[PDB]
This record gives sequence, C-alpha cells and structure tokens, in this order.
Amino acid sequence: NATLFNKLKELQQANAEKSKLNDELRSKYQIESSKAAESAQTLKILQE
Amino acid sequence: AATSEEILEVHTKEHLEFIESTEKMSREELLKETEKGDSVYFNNDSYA
Amino acid sequence: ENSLSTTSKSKRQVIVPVCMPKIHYSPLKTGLCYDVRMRYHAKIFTSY
Repeated sequence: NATLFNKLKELQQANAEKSKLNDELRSKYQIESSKAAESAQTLKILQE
Repeated sequence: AATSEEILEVHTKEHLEFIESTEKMSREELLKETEKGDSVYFNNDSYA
Repeated sequence: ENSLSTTSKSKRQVIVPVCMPKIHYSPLKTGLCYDVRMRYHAKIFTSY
C-alpha cells in the first residue's frame, strides 16, 4: 500500500508541475509571437 | 494577413470591434466569452 | 523490308516554323499555401 501510494503521489505531482511548465512556455510563445508578426509585416512592405 | 478593409466587406463593424477587443482580455473574461458562445473558444493569441 | 520504301535523296523544304506551344495548363505547377503562424492559436486547458 505504501509503495503504490508513493507512486500515485509522485505521478500526481509530476502532472501538477508540467502544466506550470506548459503555461510558462505559452507566455514566452506569445511574447515571441508579437515580434514575429511585426517582422513579417515589415518584410511584406519591403516586398511591395 | 487580411486587412480591415477586405474583412469589413462581408462582416460588420460590431463583430470586428468584438474580435479586436478580445485580443488583450483577462483570463476569466476570455473564459466567460468562451462559455458565452455556441461551441467556441477564444484566446489571448487569437486575433492575428 | 517494305516494297513501299520511299527513295528520294533531297532535303525536304520546311513547312511550318517552331513556335511556343499554345497550351495553358500543366507546364505550370500547383500552388500551396501554408504558414506556421496559424499554429499560434491554441486552447486554454481550463476544466481539468
């Protein structure tokens, strides 16, 4: 019972922290996204 | 991407102001408008 | 082999000139549209 419960709680804790890591990557994703869009628009005006 | 001029040809002003306002909302405001509409979901990273 | 067997050693006079072929389908390619900037828009994991 002790070993199975420790495995369960460790798996639950990993599932808890991975969402936080994913949210951090999402925030960095959005911050990169705005500058990516601006660079693309400037390339379009150069193209025109 | 599509400019405003070509996208107002078939869509209205009010819908464009709605989607333009929903870019920089909160977390809970985006969740409330997600549950408001019929099987949709909004995002911070949704407008562009 | 054949009894038909045409026999005339003389340069045949030119009849038509070589021009650009009057077709407008398939020396060309097929257009593709794709960008990774559509992969910005994702869902907010909210329920569980």
